[PDB]
Amino acid sequence: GPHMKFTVEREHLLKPLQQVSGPLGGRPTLPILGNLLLQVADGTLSLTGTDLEMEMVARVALVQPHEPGATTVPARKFFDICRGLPEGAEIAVQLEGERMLVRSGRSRFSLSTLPAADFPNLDDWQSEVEFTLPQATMKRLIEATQFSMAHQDVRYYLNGMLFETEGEELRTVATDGHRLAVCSMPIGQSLPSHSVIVPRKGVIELMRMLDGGDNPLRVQIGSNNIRAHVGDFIFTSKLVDGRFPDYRRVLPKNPDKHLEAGCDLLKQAFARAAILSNEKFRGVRLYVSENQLKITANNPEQEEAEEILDVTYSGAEMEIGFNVSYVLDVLNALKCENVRMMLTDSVSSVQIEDAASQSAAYVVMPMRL
Amino acid sequence: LDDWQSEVEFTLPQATMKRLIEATQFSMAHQDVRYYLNGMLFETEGEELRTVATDGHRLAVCSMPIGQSLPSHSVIVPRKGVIELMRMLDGGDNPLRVQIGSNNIRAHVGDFIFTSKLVDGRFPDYRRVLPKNPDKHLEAGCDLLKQAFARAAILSNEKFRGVRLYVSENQLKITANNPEQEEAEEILDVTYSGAEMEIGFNVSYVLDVLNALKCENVRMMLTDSVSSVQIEDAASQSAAYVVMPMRL
Amino acid sequence: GPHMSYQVLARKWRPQTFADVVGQEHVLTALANGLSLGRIHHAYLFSGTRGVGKTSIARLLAKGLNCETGITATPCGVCDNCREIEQGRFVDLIEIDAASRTKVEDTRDLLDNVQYAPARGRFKVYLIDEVHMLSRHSFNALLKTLEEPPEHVKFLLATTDPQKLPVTILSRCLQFHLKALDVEQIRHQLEHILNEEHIAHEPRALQLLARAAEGSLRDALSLTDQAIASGDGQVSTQAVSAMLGTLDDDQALSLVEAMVEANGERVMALINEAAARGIEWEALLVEMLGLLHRIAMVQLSPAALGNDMAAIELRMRELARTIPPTDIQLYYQTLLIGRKELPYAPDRRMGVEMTLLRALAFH
Amino acid sequence: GPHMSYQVLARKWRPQTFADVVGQEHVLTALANGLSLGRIHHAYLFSGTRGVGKTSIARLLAKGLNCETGITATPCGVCDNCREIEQGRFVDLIEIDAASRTKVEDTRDLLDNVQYAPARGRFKVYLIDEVHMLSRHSFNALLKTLEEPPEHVKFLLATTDPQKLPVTILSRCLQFHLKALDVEQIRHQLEHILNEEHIAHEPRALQLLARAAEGSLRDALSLTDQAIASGDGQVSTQAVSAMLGTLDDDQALSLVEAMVEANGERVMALINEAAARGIEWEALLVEMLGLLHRIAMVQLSPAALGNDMAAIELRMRELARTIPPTDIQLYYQTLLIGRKELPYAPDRRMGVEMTLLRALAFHPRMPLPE
Amino acid sequence: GPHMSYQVLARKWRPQTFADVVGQEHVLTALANGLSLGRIHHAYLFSGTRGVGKTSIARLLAKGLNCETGITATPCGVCDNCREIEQGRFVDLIEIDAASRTKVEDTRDLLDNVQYAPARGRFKVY
Amino acid sequence: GPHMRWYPWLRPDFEKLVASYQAGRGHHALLIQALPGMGDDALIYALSRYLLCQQPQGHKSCGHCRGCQLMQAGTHPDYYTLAPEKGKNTLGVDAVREVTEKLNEHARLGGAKVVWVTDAALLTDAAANALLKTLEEPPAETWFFLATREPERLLATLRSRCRLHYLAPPPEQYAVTWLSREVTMSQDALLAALRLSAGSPGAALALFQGDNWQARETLCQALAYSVPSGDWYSLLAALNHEQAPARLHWLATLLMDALKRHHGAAQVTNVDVPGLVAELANHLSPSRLQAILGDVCHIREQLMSVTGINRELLITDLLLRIEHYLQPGVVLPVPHL
Ligand SMILES: Nc1ncnc2c1ncn2[C@@H]1O[C@H](COP(=O)(O)OP(=O)(O)O)[C@@H](O)[C@H]1O
Ligand SMILES: Nc1ncnc2c1ncn2[C@@H]1O[C@H](COP(=O)(O)OP(=O)(O)O)[C@@H](O)[C@H]1O
Ligand SMILES: Nc1ncnc2c1ncn2[C@@H]1O[C@H](COP(=O)(O)OP(=O)(O)O)[C@@H](O)[C@H]1O
Ligand code: BEF
Ligand code: BEF
Ligand code: BEF
Ligand SMILES: [Mg+2]
Ligand SMILES: [Mg+2]
Ligand SMILES: [Mg+2]
Ligand SMILES: [Zn+2]
Ligand SMILES: [Zn+2]
Ligand SMILES: [Zn+2]
Ligand SMILES: [Zn+2]
Repeated sequence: GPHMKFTVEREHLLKPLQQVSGPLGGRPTLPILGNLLLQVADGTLSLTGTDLEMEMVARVALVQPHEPGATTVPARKFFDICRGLPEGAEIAVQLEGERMLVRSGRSRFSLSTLPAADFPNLDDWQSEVEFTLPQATMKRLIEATQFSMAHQDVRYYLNGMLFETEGEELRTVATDGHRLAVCSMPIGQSLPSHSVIVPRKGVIELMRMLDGGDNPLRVQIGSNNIRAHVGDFIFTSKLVDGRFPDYRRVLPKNPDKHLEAGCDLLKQAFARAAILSNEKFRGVRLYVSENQLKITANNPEQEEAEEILDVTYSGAEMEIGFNVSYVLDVLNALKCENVRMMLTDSVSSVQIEDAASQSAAYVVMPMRL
Repeated sequence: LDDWQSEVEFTLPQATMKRLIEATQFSMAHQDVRYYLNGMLFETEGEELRTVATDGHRLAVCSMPIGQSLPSHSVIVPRKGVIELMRMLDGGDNPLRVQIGSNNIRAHVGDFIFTSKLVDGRFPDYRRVLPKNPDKHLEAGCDLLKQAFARAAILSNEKFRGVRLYVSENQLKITANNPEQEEAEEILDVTYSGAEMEIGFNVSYVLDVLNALKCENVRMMLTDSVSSVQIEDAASQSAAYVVMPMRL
Repeated sequence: GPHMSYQVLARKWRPQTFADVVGQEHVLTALANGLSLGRIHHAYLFSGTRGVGKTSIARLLAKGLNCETGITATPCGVCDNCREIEQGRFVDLIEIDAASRTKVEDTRDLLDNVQYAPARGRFKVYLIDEVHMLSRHSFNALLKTLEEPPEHVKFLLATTDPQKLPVTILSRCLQFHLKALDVEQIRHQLEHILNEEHIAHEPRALQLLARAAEGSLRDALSLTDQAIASGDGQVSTQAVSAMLGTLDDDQALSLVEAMVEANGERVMALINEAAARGIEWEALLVEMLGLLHRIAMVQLSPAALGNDMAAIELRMRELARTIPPTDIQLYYQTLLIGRKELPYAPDRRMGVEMTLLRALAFH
Repeated sequence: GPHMSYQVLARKWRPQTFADVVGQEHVLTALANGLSLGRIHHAYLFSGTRGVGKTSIARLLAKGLNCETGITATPCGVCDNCREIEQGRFVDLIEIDAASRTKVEDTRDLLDNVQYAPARGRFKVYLIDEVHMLSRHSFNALLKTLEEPPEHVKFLLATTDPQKLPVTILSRCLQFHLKALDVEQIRHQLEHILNEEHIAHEPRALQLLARAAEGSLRDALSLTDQAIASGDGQVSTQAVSAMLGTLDDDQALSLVEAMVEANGERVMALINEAAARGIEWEALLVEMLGLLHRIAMVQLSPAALGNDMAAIELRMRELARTIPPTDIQLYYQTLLIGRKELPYAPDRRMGVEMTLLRALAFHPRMPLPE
Repeated sequence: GPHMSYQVLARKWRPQTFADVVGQEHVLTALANGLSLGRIHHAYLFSGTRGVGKTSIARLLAKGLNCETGITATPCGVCDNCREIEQGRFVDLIEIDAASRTKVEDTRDLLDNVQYAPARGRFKVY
Repeated sequence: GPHMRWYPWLRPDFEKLVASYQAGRGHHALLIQALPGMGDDALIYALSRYLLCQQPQGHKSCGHCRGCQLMQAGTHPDYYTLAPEKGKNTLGVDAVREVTEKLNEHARLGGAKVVWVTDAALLTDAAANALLKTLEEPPAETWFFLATREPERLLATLRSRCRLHYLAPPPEQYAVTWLSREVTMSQDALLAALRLSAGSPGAALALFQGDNWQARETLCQALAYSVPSGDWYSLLAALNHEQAPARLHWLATLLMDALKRHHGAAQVTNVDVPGLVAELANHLSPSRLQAILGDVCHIREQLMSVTGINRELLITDLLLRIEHYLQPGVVLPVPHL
C-alpha cells in the first residue's frame, strides 16, 4: 500500500530492537503480540513492542530519505536478521505490499506482514506528578528497592513499587513478606503529593533499560498509566490499584534499640552463617548486647555457626531471628560500608537504615527461631 | 571387583581429545533404530587417533597424530558415555590415560575416573562413505560460510531446516523456504571452476560442521546433485565431514 | 576365545543365496526374474506362517538389490554390501520391529528418515517385521511413504499373518504368500544339513521330526537341536520318539477298539497306564484321529488298507467291518472337538479324559 | 541383470487427464459439471473401498483448479502447476497424514496457516487423507473453518468409512462415493496397460487376475506386476494360476460331482491327483465351498454364474436340477465345519479327506452301507 | 436463498430474551426469581449436552446481572450495557474457551484480574 | 521365598540342561514348560547362576567369586528379570523394551549376557513381538530362559524360536513319599492333592499350607447336602473366594470321578470322598452329569480367561442352570464346532 523505504545502518538499529525485546515474543498468545510495530514520523523510526500492558517505543534517527508508513513484522526474525548481518552494512528495507523485503550486501530476505492490528490509542495517563527525575536518582532508587518482590502472592498490590511524591522528595516503598524497602530521594523540585503503585515487571524493565548515568528523565505518572522517557526511548506501563499498606504506618514503629557499624563485615558474617542456617527456615539468630553482636546458626545438618561482630549498642540484651536472604539484599542494595539498625521487639519490625544518610531505609520483620 | 586388563593403552593431551570430541560429537545418533550408530567410533592406527560419528545423514571424521605406535583397533562408545566424558575432561592437566578393553572404556584424568560400556558391534567404514572421485571443488573462508548459513537459517522450516545450494562459476547461492511461504536467498563469492549444480542440504548439520570445524579456509568436494559432499579444512586434512543431501 | 564360536542351526544355516532356499520356488522365481528383467517394486510384503523364510527371502532380496555389481538376481556374497547385510551391520538396511516402533514418535522419525540420500548402497530399505501390529495411527502415517516413495527407497514387509493388516496396506504392496514347507522338503533339507555337519542320523527320525513340526523349517531345526542335546549329540529314532513322547499305533488302536465297543473300564485303565508312562496327550489324540481316518478309508474302498505299518492291520480291518460309517464319524468328531479344547481344559490328562468319556456316550 | 527400467504400473499409469479414471461416472460427472459451471464447494469427501482412485481423483481436481489459469473441466495443456503436482513438487497442494495430526493442537496449527494463499497458484488445496481418524476436538477445530473458510482455500478429505467420523462433518459440503470396480473394468484396464508396455497377455490370465482383484485397480496392478515378475515379461495362464495357487476349478467340480454321485473311489483318485498337483488343501476346501454356494445360488436365479463360469455353466445347471436344496445345505454345512476344524486335523490332506468321506457317509440318498 | 450466510442461525438466533429460550424453564424461572429477589451466588455452573443453552443462559445472566436498569430478571436488550454484550464486546465480561487455554500462566493472569473492580458493570463476570 | 526352594526330583533335568551349555552348544533360548509351583523357577535361577558365573565349577556355579556374588545380592548388571509389577498382571512392552535396548551394549563384567522372563504366558503379545527379534538373533554370549504352565497358549512365533524343554512330574509313589515327609496326613488327601494338581508336588503343598484345603472340605460337606436334596444354590458361598477357577476345578474333578464310577474304573482322583462319589453317581443321570460337568468346565474357563468378569453372576447362573437340569424334561447341550 503506502510502501516504506529504509537504508539503516546495523549498529544504530540493533540497540533499539535489542532494548524493545522485553515486551516482545515470550509465548505470544496472538499472531500480533509477538511482532514489532514500525512507523515513520518525519525523520525518525518508531519501534513499538507490546504485550497488552507494557509498551516500549524506540526512536531510531533517520539520516536518509525514507518512505513514510507503518507495518507489523515478526519481532524475533527481524532481530535475528539485523543482528547476524555483517557489521556496518546498511540494510535496505522495502514494503512489498503483503511482504516485507529486506536486503543487505549479498543477502535477501522476505517477511510476512500484518497491516493494522495493534493500532489503538494504546495509552492514556493522568500525570498527577511530572518530576524530571534525572538518571542517577532512580538508578540507585530502583536498585535499592527491587529486592525480590512478590511472586504468586495473593496480595496483588504488593507486587508493584509504591511511589509517593511530596514536597521536594520522592519516597519509594516495597513490601514482600518480612522484607520492606524504602528510599527518600530529594528531587528538590516543588512537586505535588502523589501516590501510585507500579507493576514489578514494569519496574525491572525500566531499571534494565535505564543504564547510562547522565541524562535527566521525564516521568509522567497517573492512576492507570505511567510513562518514562529514558533519553531517546519511551516506556509505558499500567498501574496497580490501592490497598497497599502505608509506609508511614509500617516504617515508624517507635524503635528503641539503636545499633551501627560496618555493613560488609555483616555481609561476610551473614554469608558464612547462611551455610549453617536452617535450610527449611531460612534465617539465623542475632544476640544483641552492649556494643556487641553475635550471629548463630544451627542447620538440620547439626552444624553450629557462630561469629562475633563489633556493632555499637546501648540498649538491652536481645535475641532476634531473621531471614538471611532478606537482610543480605538489604545490605547489598544499601551500597554502603556502614549501616544503622533499630530493634523494637522479637515480633516487631526491625529497621535498617544507611549509616551514610537517611535516604535509604529498610524493614525486616524478625524471625522466631 | 578385579579390574579388566586393557588391550589399547595410550595417553593424550586434553587439547587433542577436546578437539576430537568437539569435531565429531554433533555427528552421532540419538536413540536411532540402528543400535551401533548411537555412539562414537574411536579408531587407532600407527601414531594416529581417528574419530568417526554418523547418523545416516552426516559423518564427522577427525584424525590427529599422537606419536605413539598403536595397534589397529576399533571401538564404539555410546551417547551417555561420551557426553559425560566431554563433561569430565575440561582442565589442562596432561594425564588422559585412555584404556580400551573388550567391553568397556576408562579414561583417567588426574583424580577423576571415566567409566562406560562399549556399544557392541562394528562401525561402518568412513572411507566407503567419503566420495572417492570428487570432480567438483569449492573454496571459501570458514567464517564467511558459517555466518552466511547462520543468517540464511533464520527463516527456514522449523523441524527440518532444509536449504538449497546453487553452486556455479559466477558465485555460490543458498536459499531457504518455510511452511509460512517465506523466501530467503543470499549470495557468496566462492572461487569455482565448473558449471551450474543444484543440491539440497540441511542447514543444521552444515552449520554444526562449520561451527566445530574451527579453521580459516574451507574446501568443499562434490560429485553429483544426489551424492555426498565432503567438506574439509582447506589448509589441513586432519578432519573431514560429509553431509548426505536432501530430496526435494 | 570364549565367545561361543558355535551358532544354532536355526541361524547358522540361514539361506545366503537364491539357490540355498528350500522350496518357495513360486516366490524365488518371481523375485529373481524381477531382479533381472528390470521390474522392481517399491514395497514387498512377504507373509506366511512361522519358520518358512520371509525374513530370509527379504534379506536375500536386499543383498541383491543394493549390490555394487549392478542389480542382479545373484548377489556376489564376497563384496562389502553383501557381507554387512549378511551380518546386519549395513546402514541402509534398517530393521524395524513394528511391536516397538508403533507410537507416533517413531513413525514420524521414520518418515523424517526417508527424505534423505542413502549412505553406502543404492537403496535404503526398511525391513519392517511383524507389521501386522502397527497401531492404526502408525499405518495411516505410513501410507504415504509406502505408496509413492523417493527413487532410492524400497520397503520390505514381513508379517506372521496378513489378516491383521489394514486391507489398504495390503493393496499398496506386493504380496508373497510363502507356502508352508512340505514334509519331503523339510526332510531333504534336514538330510543335507546333517550330512554337511558330519552328524550321524537315520531317515526315520528325520521323518518324525518333519511330521512334528507343522511345516516350519526353523521348527524342524529347533527340534533337531532338542534331539541332539539329548542323546549324545546324534539323531536317532528312539531319541526323537522319546523327545516327542510319541506312541506306536498299537496303543492308540487299543484305545479306539476299547472305546468303540464301549469298554469304559478298559479305556480308563489304558489312560491310567499312558499317564504312568507319561505320554503327550495331544499325541494320543492325533494317533486316534489317524487310526479313525484309516478305518474310514478302508470302509470307503477296500484297496486303501493300513499298509504303511500293516502290523496289526487285522484289527483295523475287523473294526472297519464291524462298525457303521456313522459311528466312526461321530467318534472322529468327538475326539477332534476334544482335541480343539485341550488348552481350555484345566489339565491335559483330564481334558483327554473328558473327550474319551464323552465318546463313550453312544450306548 | 542391472537396469534403469520399471515405473511400477501403479506409480506409472495413474490418471492425469480425466480420461484414465475408469468407472466412477457419477463423481467425474459431478466434478465436470461443477468446474464448468464454476460452482465449487468448500469441502470434498471422497469415500469408498480401497484401491479405487480417490487419491488420484483428488490430485486430478487439485491440478484442474490451478493450471496456468483457465477454469477448465480438467483438460489443461502445457500447465506448469499441474506438472509439478504430478511430479511430487508441492504447488499449493498440501497432503496431510491425519494420524500425525490427531491432537487438537496440531489441527489448530493447521487452521492458523490458512491465510497463505498466494503461492504460485490461486487455490491451496488440503488433502487430509484417512480423515475418519481425527479426534473429536480436532473435528470441532476444523469445523469452524469448514463452515466459512477463506475463498482461496479448498478442503478435500478422503476416507474409507464415512460411518466413523461425526455427522456434522459428514453433512458439511459434499460426500461422494466411489463404487468398487467390476472385474470387467479391471480386465479392460489390465489389458490396456499391458498393451501399452508391449507385453503379451492371455485373456484367461486377465480374467483370473480381475476376479482375484477385489474390485480395486491397485490390487489388480500389484498382482499383475507379480505375475509379470513370476514369468519373464509375459503373463500366462499356468503361471498366473500357480501364482494365485487356485487349483483347477474343474478339478474341484469333478470332486463335488463325485461327492454327489457317491463314488468314493473317484473321490480318492481326484484328491490324490490334486495332491500330486501341489495345491493347498485349504484352497481346495474353500474353492469347493465357493462352488457349493454357487450351486445354491443358481437355485434362485440362473444369472448366478459369472461370465467365466460359461466354461462350466452346463454342469452347474445339471447339478442344480439334480440336487435338491436340502442336500446342498447338508454338504455346505459338512464342508464348512470340516474347514473350521481343518487346522486341528492331524494333516490338512487327512482332514480334507475325512471331511469328504463324512459328506459321503452322511449322504442323504445313498449313504455308505454299514 | 443466501439467508443466514451473513449470520449462521446459531449466531443469528442467540437468545437475547428469556422468552426466546424454548425449554429449560426450570432453570429460567430459578434465574429470574434469584435475580429479582437477590439470592445471587458467587458462582454458577450449568451442565448440558453441546448446543443446550449454556453459553446462551450465561450471557443472559450477564445481561440481567449488570444491566443499566439494574439487576433485572428481564433485561431490556437495547441499553448500552446490554448491547455491548449483544455485539460481543463487554469490558467487565470475560468469556474464555478452556479448550485452547489449559495452561497455568493464563489462568493465573485471570486470577490477578479477579481482584480489581469492574470498569463499567456492577460486577465482574468470568 | 528366599532363593525359592530346590526340589529333589529336579536334579536329573538340570544336569542334562547344563551339559548342552558345558559343551558350548547351548541354544540361546529356552522355553521351560512346567506346572505351577513345579520348580522350574529354581531351575532357571540355578542355570543363570551357572551361566553368568565368571568361573563355572563342574556342575556347580562358582564356590567363590564376585561375578555371582552380585547375583546373590540380586544386583548383577547383566542379569535381567521380566516379571509384571506386583500391582499388575500383564507384562508391558516397556520393560522388555528397556531390557532389549540395554542388551545391545557389551557385557559389563566380561561374561555372558543372561536374560530371564519369569512367566511367558503373562507376556502381552505386543511384548512377545517386541521380544521376537531378541530371541531369534541375540548378540554373542546372550542367553534366555522362559517359564510356562503350557506352551500351546503362547504366541505361534515365540515358541518357534525356543527349545521346548519339559519337566516331567515325579513318579506318583515318589511324589507321595516326598509330600508325606513334608506334610503329615492321610494318603487319600495326598493322592487327591497330586491328581488334582496334575502331579505338581509344589501345587499340592500350596493346597495344604493354603487355606483352600479346608475350604475344599467345606465344598464336600456342602455337596453332601446338595446332591441328596437337589439344592445346589447353597453352594454359592463355598464357590466364591476369588478361587472360582480352582474350586470349579475341584467340582469338575468330583464329577469326573462320578462319571468314572459309572463306567467303573479302577482309579479315580478323589479318594478322600468315596461316599460323596457314590452319592453323586447315585442321584445324577449320566447325560445330565456330563452336561453339568461341561457347564462347570465352561464356567471355570470363562472365569479364568476374562478378567473383570463378575464372579457372583456367573456362578449364580451356573447353579440356576444346574438346578434347571436336575428337573426332568430338559434338553442338554453337547459340545460342537
Ligand atoms: N525357504 C527356506 N529355505 C531354507 N531354509 C529356510 C527356509 N525357510 C526357513 N528356513 C530356515 O528357517 C530359519 C529361519 O528362517 P526365517 O527366514 O527367519 O523365517 P521367517 O519367515 O519366519 O522370519 C532359517 O535360518 C532357515 O534355516
Ligand atoms: N479409477 C481408476 N483409474 C485408473 N487407475 C486406477 C483407478 N483406480 C485405481 N487405479 C490404479 O491404482 C493405483 C493407485 O490407486 P489409488 O487411487 O491409490 O487407490 P486408493 O483409492 O486405494 O488410494 C493408481 O496408480 C492407478 O493405476
Ligand atoms: N434453550 C435454548 N433456547 C433457544 N435457543 C437455544 C437453546 N439452546 C441452544 N440454542 C441455540 O443454539 C445457539 C448456541 O447456543 P449455546 O447456548 O451457545 O450452546 P452451548 O451450551 O453449547 O454453549 C443459540 O444461539 C441458540 O440459537
Ligand atoms: F518366524 Be517368522 F519371521 F514368521
Ligand atoms: F487408498 Be487405497 F486403499 F490403496
Ligand atoms: F457447544 Be457449546 F457452546 F458447549
Ligand atoms: Mg522373522
Ligand atoms: Mg490410497
Ligand atoms: Mg458454549
Ligand atoms: Zn555383493
Ligand atoms: Zn492445468
Ligand atoms: Zn439493558
Ligand atoms: Zn561365582
